[PDB]
Amino acid sequence: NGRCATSRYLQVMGSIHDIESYFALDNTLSLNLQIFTAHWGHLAIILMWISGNLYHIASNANYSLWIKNPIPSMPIAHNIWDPHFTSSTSTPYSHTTTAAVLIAYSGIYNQLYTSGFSTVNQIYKATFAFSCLAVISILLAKIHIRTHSEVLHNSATHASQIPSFFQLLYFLDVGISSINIRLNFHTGVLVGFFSIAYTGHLLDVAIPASRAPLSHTSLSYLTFFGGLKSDTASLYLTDIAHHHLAIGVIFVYIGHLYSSCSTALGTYIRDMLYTSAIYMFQIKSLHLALSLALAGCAVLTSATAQHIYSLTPYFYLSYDYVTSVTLYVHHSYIASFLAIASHAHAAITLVRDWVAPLELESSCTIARIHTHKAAIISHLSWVSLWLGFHTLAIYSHNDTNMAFGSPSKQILIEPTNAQLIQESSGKALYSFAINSFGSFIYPIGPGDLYVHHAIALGLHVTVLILLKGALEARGSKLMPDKMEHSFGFSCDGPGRGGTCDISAWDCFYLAMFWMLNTNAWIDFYFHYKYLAPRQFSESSTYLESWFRDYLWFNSAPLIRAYSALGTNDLSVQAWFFLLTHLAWATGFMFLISWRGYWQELIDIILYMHLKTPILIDLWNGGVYTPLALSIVQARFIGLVHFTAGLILTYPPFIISTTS
Amino acid sequence: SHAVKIYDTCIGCTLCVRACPTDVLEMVPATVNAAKQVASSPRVEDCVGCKRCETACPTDFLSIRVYLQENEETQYSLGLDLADWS
Amino acid sequence: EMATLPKHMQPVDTADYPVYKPGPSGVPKLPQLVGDWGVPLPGSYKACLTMVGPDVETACEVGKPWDPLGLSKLYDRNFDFNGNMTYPHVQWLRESELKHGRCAMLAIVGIFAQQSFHIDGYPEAPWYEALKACYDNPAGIVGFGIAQISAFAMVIEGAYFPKDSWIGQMDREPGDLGFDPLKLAKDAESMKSMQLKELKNGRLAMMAFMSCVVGHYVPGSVPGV
Amino acid sequence: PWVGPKKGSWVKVLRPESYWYQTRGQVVNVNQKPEIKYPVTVKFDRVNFSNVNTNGFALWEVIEAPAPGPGEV
Amino acid sequence: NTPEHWTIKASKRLELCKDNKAYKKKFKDELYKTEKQQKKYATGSAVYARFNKKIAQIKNRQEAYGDRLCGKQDGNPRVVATGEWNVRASVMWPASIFLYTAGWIGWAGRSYLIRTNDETKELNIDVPLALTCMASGFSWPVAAWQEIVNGEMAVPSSQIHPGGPYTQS
Amino acid sequence: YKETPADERLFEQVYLQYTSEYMKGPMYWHKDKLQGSLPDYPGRPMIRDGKYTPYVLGNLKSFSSNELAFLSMLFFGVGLYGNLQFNYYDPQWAKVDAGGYFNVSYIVESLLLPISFFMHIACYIQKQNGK
Ligand code: CLA
Ligand code: CLA
Ligand code: CLA
Ligand SMILES: CCCCCCCCCCCCCCCCCC(=O)OC[C@H](CO[C@@H]1O[C@H](CO)[C@H](O)[C@H](O)[C@H]1O)OC(=O)CCCCCCCCCCCCCCCCC
Ligand SMILES: CC1=C(C#C/C(C)=C/C=C/C(C)=C/C=C/C=C(C)/C=C/C=C(C)/C=C/[C@@]23O[C@]2(C)C[C@@H](O)CC3(C)C)C(C)(C)C[C@H](O)C1
Ligand code: SF4
Ligand code: SF4
Repeated sequence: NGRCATSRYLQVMGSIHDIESYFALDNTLSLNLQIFTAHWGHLAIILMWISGNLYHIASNANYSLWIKNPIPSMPIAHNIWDPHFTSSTSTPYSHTTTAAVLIAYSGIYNQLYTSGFSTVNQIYKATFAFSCLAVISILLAKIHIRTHSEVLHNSATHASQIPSFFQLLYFLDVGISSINIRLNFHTGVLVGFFSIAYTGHLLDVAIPASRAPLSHTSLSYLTFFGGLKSDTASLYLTDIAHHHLAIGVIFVYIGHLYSSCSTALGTYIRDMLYTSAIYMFQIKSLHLALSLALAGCAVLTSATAQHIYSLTPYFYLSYDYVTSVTLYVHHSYIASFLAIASHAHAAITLVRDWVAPLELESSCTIARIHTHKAAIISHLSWVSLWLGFHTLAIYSHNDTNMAFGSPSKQILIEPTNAQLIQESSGKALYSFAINSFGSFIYPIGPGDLYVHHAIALGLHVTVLILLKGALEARGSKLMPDKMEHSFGFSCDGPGRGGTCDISAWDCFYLAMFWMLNTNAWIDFYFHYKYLAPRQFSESSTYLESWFRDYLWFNSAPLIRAYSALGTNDLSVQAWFFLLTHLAWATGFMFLISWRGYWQELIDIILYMHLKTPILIDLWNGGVYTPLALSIVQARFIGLVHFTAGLILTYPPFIISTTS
Repeated sequence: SHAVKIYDTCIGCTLCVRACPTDVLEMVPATVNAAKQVASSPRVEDCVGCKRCETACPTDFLSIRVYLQENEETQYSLGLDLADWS
Repeated sequence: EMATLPKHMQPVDTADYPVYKPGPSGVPKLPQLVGDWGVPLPGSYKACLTMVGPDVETACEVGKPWDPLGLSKLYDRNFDFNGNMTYPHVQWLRESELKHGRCAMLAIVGIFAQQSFHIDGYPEAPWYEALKACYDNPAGIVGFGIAQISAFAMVIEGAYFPKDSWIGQMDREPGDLGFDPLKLAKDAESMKSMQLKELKNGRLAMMAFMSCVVGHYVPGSVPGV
Repeated sequence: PWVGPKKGSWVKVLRPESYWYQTRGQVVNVNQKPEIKYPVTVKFDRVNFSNVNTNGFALWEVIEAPAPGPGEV
Repeated sequence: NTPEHWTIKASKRLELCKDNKAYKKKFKDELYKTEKQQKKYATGSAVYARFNKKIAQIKNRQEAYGDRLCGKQDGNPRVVATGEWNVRASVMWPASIFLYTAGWIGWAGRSYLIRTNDETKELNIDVPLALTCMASGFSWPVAAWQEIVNGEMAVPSSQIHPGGPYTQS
Repeated sequence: YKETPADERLFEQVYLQYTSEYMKGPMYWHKDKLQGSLPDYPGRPMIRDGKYTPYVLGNLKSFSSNELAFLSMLFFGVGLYGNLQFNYYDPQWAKVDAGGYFNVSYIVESLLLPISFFMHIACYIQKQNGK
C-alpha cells in the first residue's frame, strides 16, 4: 500500500507482536506456531543475556580478586570504552593508569560465589555453554516449525474417507494447545525435577566449595537449621538443598495429577473446573492463560523481592549496601509490571476472547461478576476514598502540628494488629530456636502503619482502575457498544458530553500512573527505613520528614557528583538523574498537549517544506506524508516517557545514597 | 476508511445528514418508522470520523455508529490537504 | 380493548430471572453439597408469625413474635439485597435457638455439678478450664473420653444436619431430631405446650450460661458469680 | 385495539443499551401502525448523557410497571 | 503468653509518658524554645503576655499527656486502636461519636432527597423541610435499622440501571 | 401481504429456537464441542439434572456409599490421630534435632485427613445418587 503517512510506523510498531492482529494469520494453528517460535527466540535472548553477563564478569571484571576479600571489595560490571571521556587526565573510574570500570549492583557475584564458582575458567565454561544453549533454542524453534509444516502437508496429502475429515482442523495445534499434558510435565519436570536436580548440584558442587574440609556427600548435607550462618551472613547452603529437595519431591508427586500421555490415568482440567466453584472459562484463551501466568509471576516476583532481602540466600549479599536495595527495587518494579500486565490481559480476554452468554443467563464466573460489577466498583471506590482521606488527613494533621512545633499533638496510632502478628511469628521462631532471622522482623511503628495504609491505598486504587477497565471493556453506560471497537481506540467524539479516555486501554494507561506511584511509595518506604531506621521510626509520621530527611538530605552526593570542583565515580549517575528528569518532563508534553494543535503545526511545517525551493522539487510529501501522532499513539508515547523518567531517575538516587 | 452504519432504531429526523461535514449521508425512503425515511451512508469513503452525526443523533443510543479504522486510513478520511495520494 | 400481544412480541422482564434462579435457558445451576439449595422463596416472617415461642413474657402472643431487631425478616430482605440468601430463614433461626437452649440447659447443670462432684482419672480444673486441661493432658482415660464425646457430637450433627433449613425448605420440623425414647409428649396440644416449655427453659439456661461466663470474665458484671 | 401499553401508564424499559434500562418511564404514545418497529414512546424525568428526555421502544422492550415511589428511579 | 498481655498497656514497646525520658526531653525543648522566643520582646508587652499564655498551654498539655502511653524511643503519645474503651487516647469514643454524626448527616440528606424528589427542590432548597430533616436525623440508627429490616432502605437491583451491556441482545 | 416487524421477529424467534436445538444436536460441529471444551467427555457425564454423578468420583464411582462412609471415617480418625500425635502429644522435633528419624507412621497417617475429607464428599455424592 503506497498511500501511507508517517503514522504507518507507529501503527505497525504498536502491534508488531500482536500476532492475533496479523494479516493472513488464518487460524489458531498459525497463531500458536508463531507464538511457540517467538517463545524459543525469547529463550535464546535470555540465554545470550546470561552468557554476556558471565563473559563480562570473566573478562572485564575481578571475580577472582573479589572472592578473596568479598566484604570490602566491590565487584566490577564491565569496562568503559567511551571516546567522549576526557583523554588529557584520568577519569574517576580508572586507577590513573588503568581501564575504566563500573561497579556491579546485580549480586551476580554473590550468586556465582554461593553456586560454587571458584575460578574465572568456570565462568568462561559457563559462558560457552549458555551460548550453546541459545544455539540449541533457536534450532529447536526451527525444528518445530518444520514439524508443524510437515503435519499440514500430511493433512493436505491424506484425507479421511468420511466427510468429517474437516474435524482434523482443530487438532493440528494439539501439541501447543493441550493443557493436561503441559500442566503435568511443567509441574513435575520443569519445577519438581528441576528442584531435585538443583539439590543434586548443590550437594555435589556448592556444599564442597563452601566447606573448607572435604566430606563425602550424604544425608548430613540435608539439615533443617534455620536462619543465617554467621560467617557468610546467609542461609545455610545445607538447608537450601533440603528445601529444594522437599519442594521437588512434592511437585514431582503433584505432576501425576492430570491425564497426559494415556487416558487410563489422571483427571481432566475441564472436569475439575466444571465440578468446582468456578463454573468454567475459556482455558483455551491465550490471553486468559497469559493473564494467569502473569499474575502468578507477579506474586512470585514480589515474594522473591521481599525474601531475598529478609533471609539472605547469597554469600555476603547483606554486606553489599547497594546491591540489596537495587535487587529489592528491581524485583518490586518487575512484580508491579507483571501484576498490571495480568490485569490488562484479563481486560483483553474480556474484549476479544470471552464468549458472553445471553444477558439473563448467569452460569459462568465472568457473567456473575458482570452482574454486579457496579457494586464491585462502588465498594472499591469507597475503600479507596476512605484510605486516601484518612491517610492524607492524619499525615496533614501531623505535618501542621510539627510545623507549629508540637510533636505531642500528632496522631500516632500504634500498629497493634501487625505487632500481634509479628509477636506470634517471633514466638514460633523462638520456640523453634529453643527446640538468626534478620530483617524478617522489624520494629514496626505508627510511621509504618501510615505507610502501610498509603500502600494499601495505592493497591486499591490501581485495582479499582484496572477492574473498572476490565468490567466496562465489553460495554458501559456511556458507551454500551464497546465490544465492537478495538481494545484501544482514541475516543467516541465530543458528543454525549465528551468521551476522552473511554477505552479499556485508556484505563490501563491510567492505572499505569498508579502503579508507578504505589511502587514509588513502596520503594521510598524500603529505602528510607533501610538508610535511617531510627530517624524513620521517630520522624516518618509526617510528610515533611519524607520530603526533607529522605529526599533533600540524601540528594547531596548525587548532585555534587560533577561540578566546577571536579567529578567522581557518581558523575554518570548524576547525568542519568538529569536525563531521566528531562524524559519525564518530555512525557508531560505528550500527556497534556493533544493531537489537533500538533496536526496543525505539522501542516504549517509541511507547507514550509513544500515552499522551500530545492526541497520541493525532490520531496513531494505524497509518500509517508508527515502527520501528527494519533491520539492513542501520543497517549502511549507520553506514558512511555513518563514511565522511563520515573523509573530511571530512582536507581541513580539509590546508588548515590547507599554507596 | 471508517465504517458508518445505520440501525433500524433510526427515526429519520435528518439531523445526522445535516451535520455531515463532507456529505457522507442521505435520507432514503423506508417504512420502518413513522417519518417514512432512514439515513443511509453511501459515501462512507469520504467519512472523516468526526462523529458529528453521532453527536446529533437523538435516539437513546445512537441509531448511527461511526467505527474508526486507523489501519485503513485514506487521504479522504485523513482530510489531507498539502499532500495528495491520488 | 387490549390486542393480545403475541408470545414473540411479549417482553421478557429481568425481574423474572433472578441470579439465584436458572436463566431463560433453563440449565440447572451447579449442584450444592451442603444442601440441595432449591429456589428460595420469601416466607421467613410469615413462618415466624406461625411459629410458637412468644408467650406474654415480652407482652406478645403467637402470631406476634418478639423480634425488636427483626432478625427474622433479614431472610426476606436478602431477596432485595443481592439475590443471594445470605441471611438465614426463621427455620434455621429456630433450629439454632433450640440447639443453643438444649446445649445451655446441659451446660449450666454441668457447671454446677462440676463444681460439686468430680470423676476420677480426669484433671481437676474449674468449669472454665476443664476442656483445655483435658485437651492439654490426654493420658489414661481423658483422651479416650473426649474422643468419644467429640465423635458422638460430630455423628449426631452429621446425621441431623438441618438440610435446606437456611432456605426454610426443611422437611422435618426445626429441632425435631426424633429423640423421644420415653414418648412423654405425643399429642399435638401436649407437643405445643412442651415446645413452649422447652423454649422458655432453654432461653433461661442460655441467659444463665452467658451470665456465668460474663461474670467470671468480668468479675463485677454479675452479682452471684 | 391498543397493541401496546395504555397512554400515560408507566413502563419499565428492557432495552439493555438504553440509558433508562430497568427504570420506568411514562408512555407518551404508541403507534398503531403494524409497520412501526419501535412504536411505543416513553419519556423519562432523567435526561440521558445527550440531554434527551424521550425515546422510542418496541413492544417487547417495555413492560408495564407501577409508578415510581419515593426515592425510586 | 497471658490474657493479661492482650491489653495495650502491657506492651514492651510503649511506656507511660510521665515516665518517658524522650517525652520529657521533647517537652523541655519545646518549653525552652518558647521561652527563648519570649525573651526577645519587652517584659510588659502584649506579645509577652501571649507567650506566657502559650507557655501555660504547653505545661498543661504536658500534664494532661503524661498519662498517655508513648513509645520508648521517641516518646510521643500514641492512640490506642485495639478497641479498648477504658484506656487513655482510645479511638473508640471519637470513632463512635463521629459515626453517629456522619450517619446523622447521611440520613438527613437521604430523607430530604426522598421527601423532595425534584431537581427544582434540589437546586432551590426548601429550607423548612431541610431543617426538619436535619433535626429528625437524630434517631438515624433506629430508623435506619428499621428500614433495612422492613425493606424500605434498599431496592432490588432489577429496579436500577445495572450498567453497560456485556453481551449480545 | 406485508411482512411486518412482528412477523420478522416471529421468524427470528422460530429460527433461533429450531437452529439452537440443531446446534445442540450432533448434526452441527464446532470447535467448542470437542472433548475438553464445553461438552462433557463421552460416557462420563459429570452433572445430570443438576446433581453430581458417580463419574465425578472417577475410580471410586463403583464404591458403595456405605464403604465410602467407612473409609472416610477411618481415614479421618487415623489422620487426626497422626496429626495430633505428631504435633502436640508426641512431638518429633526434639528427637529429630537430637538426630533420630521421624516416626514414619505419623507422616503417612497425617495425609489421610484431607483424603478423609474428600472421601466424605464422595460418600455424600454416592449416597445422594442412590448407590
Ligand atoms: C512475538 C512476541 C512474543 C514474545 C517475545 C513472547 C515472549 C514470551 N511469551 Mg509469549 N505470547 C505472544 C507473543 C510473544 N511472547 C503472543 C502474541 C501471545 C498470545 C497472547 C503470547 C502468549 C503467551 C502466553 C500465554 C505465555 C507467554 C509466555 C511467554 C514467555 C515464553 C517463555 C519464556 O521464556 O518464559 C520465561 C519466563 C520465566 C522464566 C518465568 C516463569 C514463571 C511463570 C511466568 C509464572 C508461573 C506462575 C504459576 C502459573 C502460578 C504460581 C502460583 C504461586 C504464586 C502459588 C516469554 C516472556 C509465557 C510466560 O511466561 O508468560 C508470563 C506464557 O505463559 N506468551
Ligand atoms: C522538558 C520538557 C519538554 C521538552 C523537552 C519540550 C520540547 C518542545 N516543546 Mg514543549 N511542552 C512541554 C514540555 C517540554 N517540551 C509540556 C509539559 C507541554 C504541555 C504544556 C508542552 C507543550 C508544548 C507545545 C504546545 C509546544 C511545545 C513546543 C516544543 C518544542 C519547542 C521548539 C524546539 O524543539 O526547540 C528546542 C528543542 C529541545 C530543547 C529538545 C531537546 C534538544 C536537545 C538539547 C538536543 C538534541 C541532541 C541530539 C541530536 C539527540 C540525539 C538522540 C538520539 C541519538 C538518540 C520542543 C520539541 C512548541 C513547538 O513544537 O514549536 C515548534 C509547541 O508548539 N511544547
Ligand atoms: C487435590 C485433591 C485431589 C482430589 C479431590 C482427587 C480426586 C480424584 N483423583 Mg486424584 N490426584 C491428586 C489429588 C486429588 N485427586 C494428586 C495430588 C495426584 C497426583 C499424585 C492425583 C493423581 C491422580 C490420578 C493419576 C488419578 C486420580 C484419580 C482421582 C479420582 C479417584 C481418587 C481415588 O480413588 O482416591 C483414592 C486413592 C488414594 C487415596 C490413594 C492415593 C495414593 C497415591 C500414592 C497418591 C497420594 C499422594 C499424596 C497425597 C502426596 C504425598 C506427598 C509426599 C510428601 C509424601 C478422583 C476424581 C483417578 C481417576 O479416576 O481419574 C479420572 C486417576 O486416574 N488422581
Ligand atoms: C528502561 C526502564 C524504564 C522504562 C521501562 C519501559 C517503559 C514502560 C513501558 C510502557 C508502558 C506500556 C507498556 C505496554 C506495551 C504495549 C502497549 C501497546 O501496544 O499499545 C500501544 C498502542 C497500540 O496501537 C493502537 O492499537 C489499537 C489496537 O489495540 C488501535 O489499532 C489503535 O489505533 C492503535 O494506535 O499504540 C501505539 O500504536 C503506540 C505507538 C508505538 C510507537 C513505538 C515506535 C518506536 C519504538 C522505539 C523503541 C524500540 C521498541 C522495542 C523495545 C526493545 C526492548 C527489548
Ligand atoms: C447463672 C446463675 C444463676 C442462675 C440461673 C438460672 C435461671 C438457671 C436456669 C437453669 C435451667 C432452666 C436449667 C435447665 C436444665 C434442664 C435439664 C438439665 C434437662 C435435661 C433433660 C434431658 C437430658 C432429657 C430429657 C428427656 O426429655 C427428653 C429430651 C426426651 C425424653 O424421651 C427423655 C427425657 C425425659 C430424658 C443463679 C444461681 C440464679 C445466680 C448465680 O449468679 C449463677
Ligand atoms: S478528540 Fe480528544 S478531546 Fe475530543 S472527544 Fe476525542 S479524546 Fe476527547
Ligand atoms: S463521522 Fe463526520 S464525516 Fe463521517 S459520517 Fe459522521 S458526520 Fe459525516
